[PDB]
Amino acid sequence: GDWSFLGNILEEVNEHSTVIGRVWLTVLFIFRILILGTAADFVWGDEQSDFVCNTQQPGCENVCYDEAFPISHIRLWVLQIIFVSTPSLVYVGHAVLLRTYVCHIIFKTLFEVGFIVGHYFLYGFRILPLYRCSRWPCPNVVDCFVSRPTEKTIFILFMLSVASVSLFLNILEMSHL
Amino acid sequence: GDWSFLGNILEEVNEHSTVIGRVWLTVLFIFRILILGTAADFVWGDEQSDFVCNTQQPGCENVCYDEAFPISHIRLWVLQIIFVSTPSLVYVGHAVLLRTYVCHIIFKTLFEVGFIVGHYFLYGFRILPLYRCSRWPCPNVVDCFVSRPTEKTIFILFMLSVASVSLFLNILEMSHL
Amino acid sequence: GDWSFLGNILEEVNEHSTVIGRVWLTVLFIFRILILGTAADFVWGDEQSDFVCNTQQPGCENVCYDEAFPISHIRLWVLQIIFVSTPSLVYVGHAVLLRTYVCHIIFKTLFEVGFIVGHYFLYGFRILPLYRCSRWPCPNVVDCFVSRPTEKTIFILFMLSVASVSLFLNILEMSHL
Amino acid sequence: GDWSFLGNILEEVNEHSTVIGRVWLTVLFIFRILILGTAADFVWGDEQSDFVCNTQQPGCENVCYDEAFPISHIRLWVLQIIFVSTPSLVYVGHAVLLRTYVCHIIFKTLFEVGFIVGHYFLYGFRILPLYRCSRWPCPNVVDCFVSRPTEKTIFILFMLSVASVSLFLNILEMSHL
Amino acid sequence: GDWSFLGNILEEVNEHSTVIGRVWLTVLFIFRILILGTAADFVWGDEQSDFVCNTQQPGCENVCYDEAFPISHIRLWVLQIIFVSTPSLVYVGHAVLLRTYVCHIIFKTLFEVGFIVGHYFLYGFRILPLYRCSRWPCPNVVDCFVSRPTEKTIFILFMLSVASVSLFLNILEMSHL
Amino acid sequence: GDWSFLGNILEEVNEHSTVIGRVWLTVLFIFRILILGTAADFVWGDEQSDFVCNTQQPGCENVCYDEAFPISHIRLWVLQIIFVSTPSLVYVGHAVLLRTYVCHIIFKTLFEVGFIVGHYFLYGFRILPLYRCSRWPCPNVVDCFVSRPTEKTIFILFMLSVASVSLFLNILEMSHL
Amino acid sequence: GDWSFLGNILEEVNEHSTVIGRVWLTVLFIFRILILGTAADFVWGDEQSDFVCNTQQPGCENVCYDEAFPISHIRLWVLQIIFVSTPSLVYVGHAVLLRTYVCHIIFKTLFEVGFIVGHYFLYGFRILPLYRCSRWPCPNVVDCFVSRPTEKTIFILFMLSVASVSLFLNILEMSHL
Amino acid sequence: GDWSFLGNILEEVNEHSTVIGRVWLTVLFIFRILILGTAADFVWGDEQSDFVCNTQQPGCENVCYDEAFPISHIRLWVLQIIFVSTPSLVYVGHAVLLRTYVCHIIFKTLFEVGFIVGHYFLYGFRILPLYRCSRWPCPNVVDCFVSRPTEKTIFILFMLSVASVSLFLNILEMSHL
Amino acid sequence: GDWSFLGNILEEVNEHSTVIGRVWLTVLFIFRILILGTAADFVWGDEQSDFVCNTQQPGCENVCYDEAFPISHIRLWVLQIIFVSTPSLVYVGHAVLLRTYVCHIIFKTLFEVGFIVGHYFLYGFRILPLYRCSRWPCPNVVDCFVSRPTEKTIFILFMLSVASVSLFLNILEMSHL
Amino acid sequence: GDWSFLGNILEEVNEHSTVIGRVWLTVLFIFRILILGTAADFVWGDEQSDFVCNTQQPGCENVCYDEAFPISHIRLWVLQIIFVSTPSLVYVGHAVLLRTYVCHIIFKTLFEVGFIVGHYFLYGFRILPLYRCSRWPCPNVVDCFVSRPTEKTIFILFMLSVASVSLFLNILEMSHL
Amino acid sequence: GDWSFLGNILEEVNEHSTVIGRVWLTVLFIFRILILGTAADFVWGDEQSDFVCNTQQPGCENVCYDEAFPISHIRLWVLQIIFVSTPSLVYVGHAVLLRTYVCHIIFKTLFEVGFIVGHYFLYGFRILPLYRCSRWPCPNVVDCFVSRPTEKTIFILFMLSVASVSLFLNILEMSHL
Repeated sequence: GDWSFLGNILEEVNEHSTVIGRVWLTVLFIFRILILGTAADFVWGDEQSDFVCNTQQPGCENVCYDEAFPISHIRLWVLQIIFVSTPSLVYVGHAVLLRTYVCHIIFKTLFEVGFIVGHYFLYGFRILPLYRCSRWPCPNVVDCFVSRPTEKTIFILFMLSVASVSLFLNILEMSHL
Repeated sequence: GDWSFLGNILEEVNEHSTVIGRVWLTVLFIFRILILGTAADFVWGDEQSDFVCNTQQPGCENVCYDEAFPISHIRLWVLQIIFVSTPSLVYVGHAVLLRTYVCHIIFKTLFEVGFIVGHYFLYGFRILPLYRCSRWPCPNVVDCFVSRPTEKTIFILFMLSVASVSLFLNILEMSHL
Repeated sequence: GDWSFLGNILEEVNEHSTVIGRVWLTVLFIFRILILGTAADFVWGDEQSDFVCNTQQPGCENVCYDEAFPISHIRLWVLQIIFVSTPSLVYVGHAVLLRTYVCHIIFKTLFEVGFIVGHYFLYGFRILPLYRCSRWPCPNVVDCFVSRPTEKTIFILFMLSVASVSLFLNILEMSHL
Repeated sequence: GDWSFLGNILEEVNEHSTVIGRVWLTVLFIFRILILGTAADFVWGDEQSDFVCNTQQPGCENVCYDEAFPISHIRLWVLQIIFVSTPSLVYVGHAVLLRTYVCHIIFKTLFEVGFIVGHYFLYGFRILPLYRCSRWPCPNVVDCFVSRPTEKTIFILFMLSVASVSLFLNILEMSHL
Repeated sequence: GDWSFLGNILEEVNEHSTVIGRVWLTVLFIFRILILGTAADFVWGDEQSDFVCNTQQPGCENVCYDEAFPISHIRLWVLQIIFVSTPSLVYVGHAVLLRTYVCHIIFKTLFEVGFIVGHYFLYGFRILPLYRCSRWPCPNVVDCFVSRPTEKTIFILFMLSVASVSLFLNILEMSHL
Repeated sequence: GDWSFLGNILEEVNEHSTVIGRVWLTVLFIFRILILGTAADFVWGDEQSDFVCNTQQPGCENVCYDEAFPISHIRLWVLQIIFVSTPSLVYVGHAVLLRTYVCHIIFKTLFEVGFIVGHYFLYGFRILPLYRCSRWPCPNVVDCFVSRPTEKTIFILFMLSVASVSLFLNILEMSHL
Repeated sequence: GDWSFLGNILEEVNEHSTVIGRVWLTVLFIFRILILGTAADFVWGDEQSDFVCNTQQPGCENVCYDEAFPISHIRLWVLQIIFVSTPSLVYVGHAVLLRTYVCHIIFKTLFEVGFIVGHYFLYGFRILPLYRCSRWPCPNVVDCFVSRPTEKTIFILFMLSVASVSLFLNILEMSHL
Repeated sequence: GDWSFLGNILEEVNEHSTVIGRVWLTVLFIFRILILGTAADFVWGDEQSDFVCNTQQPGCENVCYDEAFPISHIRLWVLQIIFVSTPSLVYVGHAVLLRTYVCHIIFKTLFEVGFIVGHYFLYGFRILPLYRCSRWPCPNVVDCFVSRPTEKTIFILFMLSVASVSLFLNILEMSHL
Repeated sequence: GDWSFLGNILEEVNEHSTVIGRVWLTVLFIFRILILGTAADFVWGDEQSDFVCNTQQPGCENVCYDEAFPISHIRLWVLQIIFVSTPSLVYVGHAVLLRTYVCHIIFKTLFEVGFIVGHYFLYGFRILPLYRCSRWPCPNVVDCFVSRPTEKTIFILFMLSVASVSLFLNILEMSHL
Repeated sequence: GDWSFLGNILEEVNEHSTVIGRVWLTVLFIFRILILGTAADFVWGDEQSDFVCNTQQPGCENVCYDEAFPISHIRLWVLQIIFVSTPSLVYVGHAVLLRTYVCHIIFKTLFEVGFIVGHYFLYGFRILPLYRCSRWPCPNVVDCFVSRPTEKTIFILFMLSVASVSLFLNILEMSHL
Repeated sequence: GDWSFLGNILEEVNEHSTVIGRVWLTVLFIFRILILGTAADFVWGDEQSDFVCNTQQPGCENVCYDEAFPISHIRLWVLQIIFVSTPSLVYVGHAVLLRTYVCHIIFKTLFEVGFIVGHYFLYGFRILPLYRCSRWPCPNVVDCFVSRPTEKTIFILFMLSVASVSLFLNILEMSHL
């Protein structure tokens, strides 16, 4: 994706970040961005094309998809990566002080916590192959099916553990400093 | 997208911009461009492919789509990002004075206001899954359906709040300076 | 698109161009190229896929498309951007004198005028959703339909106004110098 | 396309090439490569998808396509651009003498002549929308249809005139030097 | 893929890595990444589109695919390349000592062993064209078919031998140092 | 149809019927029965098969047919022929007196009047090719089409005039006797 | 139908039947048989062909039909006409005494009562256009639709009133004799 | 068809008809009825099923059929056979005098003349395979096709010559008597 | 069906048959023939048309039907009615003695017993809607479905009870005489 | 078919016909009528339904059928049976003299000769499975296929031999008498 | 079928036939005609409709059917019943002598033998569900499938045994007389 400029700015930040902070930044780039672009994008690229429902109603398919997946997991992770990354960028902008660092890491922690709990609220880290829905065009609660469920929950769990690791790094850095 | 050259020129501008102006430029790149290219493009990429209407008339589908979405939200945001960004480029061109800065920020403010109000006029920040249309080939006001409505209104609201934030930054910078 | 090398050469030209000429070059890159690649390409990318005609004849669709759109608007704009840009490149090649500058700007003006009038001749800046055609495989003047007509005429008008602005810049620079 | 490395090497050649030779190199990059990648690729990208023939035989379509277009025009132009460009690369390799220059330009001239005459032999610079073919699976000389014929012959003619211009440049440079 | 930044960091590591370690890093980039992106991606890009099963049930296809391929081989290799590469990045981060080197190479060895044995557990390096499955929507153990089985097992075997070579390099480096 | 037994009984009645009554009985057999069986049956035999509506909803077609034609015209005429014929059969049963004859002819007159006015109430002797309906599965008042409308209204008018002739015969016989 | 022989035997019975009994026999032949063969047969002849359900499951349609209509109304009326008619045939067989007549008419009465109440039990004289069913292949209680519902309930009501009339005739004959 | 009773009555008439009148009655039964039922019915039985039009509009087919064939030729001949036959039946009814015979034959002559001229008015004894129609749902005068045109015009001509023969017989009988 | 001649011969037999034998003959005609022709024929007339199986294999449907129903129940009943009826015809042929009567009734009894037990062997008086079959073209024991199962088992049971009644009549006549 | 009345009249003729003439009449009824109705009708009943041509043009099928079979063989035989039979009917009409008999048999002979030679002219007693046709909607002489060719030529040959036998009988009767 | 007249003539023959000959005539009517019309006709009525072959070639189906079944078994039995019955009709014609009887029975015997052996030659009393054919449009010996194979071979065997019984009757009558 169009990640060159952000990568440039964050690589500039890597000079001023703490050693643990460098580890966190590398966790971000190596895992969240690389996996999201390289692997996840191809997984979810056929999220709606292969979402075949049972009824031959015309509109039930995309409506029931929308209900099942209000926002796609990739989108939520793009927003999450950006939101969690942004405090670091704000801090370098100030640098280009310690209280600012504490505030920015706390923001990262709180936003990433908000994202893992919101994601759990929408889907509890376990896509199921089946979704029975009852939107208006869909008659009598038709059962619709999902594409690559297992692989999608694998990446969900993976990225959730990555976010938990980022939280561990941030709070341990906090208590440390 | 083909954003390398623009990014280069605006990064050159970042030297001369005010600190708040740097914050605004970063808001632009980090959120509007990155989200528009990375996330929104994949969302709207199946905007017409999955716009299934109910009638089996041949031409009703694309006509009713066109009526529903005269111009796609992504396109409007590409034009908006470019138009709002352009005054900054004009200012650096002059630099490569204070009155010029005031004029350019006022232009940014007014254009971005024009875009949020025009966008609201076309669609009031809430895509609905259903659109009943009555174009000529479409007989007897057939009801047609939209793809990923919820996710699209989420990005609409998101980018609308981002534009409101850009307006806050610009007017606070104005009153400040 | 494969615009890096051209951008490099024209950015080299930006050193020797006049201040108004720099404004023109920026108008070119910021609007014509960026919009053509970023926005227009996705618009016209489903120009033939979604061009559904009414008859169930096998060959009427693509023939009637070809008659309706002899050359796609994007193609004409790629050729126009290249042709209008080329005199500047010729001038830098000479630089790497005033009469040469006058000749090159006149060429730009005349070619861009030729393109706006040719484009108007083919389509008068207003795509209509309907096109009745009478090619040989198409029997009895079947009515065929177009994809995203409104959005396409919006970009047509937009780029036409951009070309008119480029003409204003070039002739005002001429009278100026 | 993957033209960065070639562009680098030829840009290195541009230092040692004659002024007319620089004009030729720019003609190459600005027109043949940029148009082939930016415009032609999207034109021919639906060359077989939209090649609908009349019979409901299973295999007639792709066979008759293959007969009609033994090799695609884009492919022939990729090979032509590479073959005609290669002598210049050979010359810089020697540089990194006058007789070598004469031999290389003669090679360019002869190869480009060979390509325009071969292309004319296969198709005489005028794609027609119809192609009646009589391959084995196709029964009783079915008439098949082509996608975007007019636009394709426009680019054919365009690139043919570009090749004629390259021949003019090369032979005038020859007689000159 | 989005491998530029990782490549930059690992190329920086290549200065501090041992000569055998440089050989290992080159094995990684030249074979695993280049093949995974350049060749494998196009192979598996039609993994579900062309996975045609026999029944005309609506949902059996994607469910049975998911059972057959819980996670795609490409995804597992992206995760494997990243996981095995990460210890090197951790080591350079420390550098930017010998015990650290030993720990990192042991981690690489153990993770890559874990990946080859896990991959064997899921699929024993031999995709078969047929997969009979008995998920709920699939009635009476329908036999479903796979796309490009032979080519996929060829790349599986290839990359498995590459991983075995990486293990040889790592353990020989270990015993050596 | 299974009209042999009824014909036998009515032919037995023809001995006792009045001369005008014989004319009426012959009008019945020659026109109403013969046309209903021989001609009308083949007309209405494709009444629902060829009732193609516009929407691709599954159930709209037969529902909208049912609304349009609650009972088929043939059925109503079978019931009408039987009901109007029955008084004659009752009279022969009594024969096998004058007051009975008067009562039976009055019954015939009143029932046939009831049938022509009821038929007019349902459809006013003019089937139109189009019927817009708004039943529940049919969305947004889809327009559905009818098979052989003109021929059906021709037979409707024909049989209506035949019933009017039967009324003329019955009342003139009444006033006569 | 194959009603000639039965009609012959019952016509032979008409000599020995009571005058009211002749009226009943004529009610039978004129209405139940003639309508069942002439009119009803064409109505129910497309009972399953046009029974379109909503789901695209393969087997839901005919299963749900079977549940909705365990036995077709025509079949039940063929069995009813035969069963109610049979006592008369038994009586003529004895003739070819008064107690026998009483027993046979009582049998007719009781069987016809049994048929009207059984028919009401299966369907309460009112076919509805919709039938939601939940058989095994039908998933999530799909709603299926019926052909010519209104006309079918009209004939149901008609024949039910005819059976009530036959009961009136039989019991009044009983009390009379 | 249900021609037994009519045949019985006309066979009864054959006793009282003149010798030439017997020849006419036999012409009627042997040719018009036998051919209409035995041969023509199977010809026109697929008149609408195989009436395939070119457009993929839903309703154009049956509408354009209706316009092309307002009433089917068989129907017109059933009505014609009945109308022309009826005067004979009226005459036997009177018999069961010479002036009556003259009036009835004149009626036969005039009605049959009316039918041949009306039939010519609708279709001039020459069905063509093609019928371009322009009803409302049919867009842009689509060309529709007819089933068994040649065979249908053969029977049309045949029966027209038979009617001309009946006219010859009737008028020669007239002048004779 | 073509039952007139057989009915004639058996009606001739009815003169010589015993009173109980007349009752049996009437049971035959009134129930087995009339129901088989009038009702059952329409039931089984869509036995294969609506036998939809689940797989999209081409040949599985009719093969699995054939396995499920080796011979249709109607056919078996036509053969049974003929075989059981034939001894009576043989006896009249002899008449046109008592030992012959005993032999013929015993034959009727034994054949009808053979038919009820054979029918039970093939299908145990209970058609189920589902039939899983494993013929060669059918892959992996696909489950296929049957049309009107309930109604078919109702007629099966009905006719089985009728055959049991015929056996009761025959053996009671035997013991009687 | 509706052959009862004709059969009655010809059976009446059988009294007055010569012994050889009775043999001819029986040849007619036993073979031509019985086979035409009983066997041929079911053969040709799917003459157009199963006439599948190769092109996916809409109208080529029925047009090419019409060209291939201008009039169906059954129709020609119905007309032939009627025309050849009619002279006998004319003769009985005269009877109800010897010169009349000679004239009628000569007419039979000449008409039947005309029919066998006309039939040969249209099709030379050998239907082939393939018919390449070049009507207007059919493009480039598509090859179309016929249903049950072998069986149809078997009946053609059969009936041709029957007509030759009728000619033998008629001319031998002539020379005899 | 149209068997009334033949039945009349053969019933007239039954007076003059020998007692064993009456048994043979009854075997004919009761079994061959009744089964052929009543049962077999419905079996073979879907002989080509449900003959689904595997290839998606357009013409392979009906061609391969024709090869598999040159003439349908029903047709062969109609011809056989007529041919074997005809000698009896010839004999009554003579009656209306003993040597004639012997000649006619010998003809019956020889023709029926010819038919059973010809039928065996075409198909050896065992329809198989599969028929691999290699006609021209059918490519690479595709395997096609047959409808109701088992039931068809059951009737084949049945009627073959009936013909063997007719042969037994005829030759035993011969030796007897």
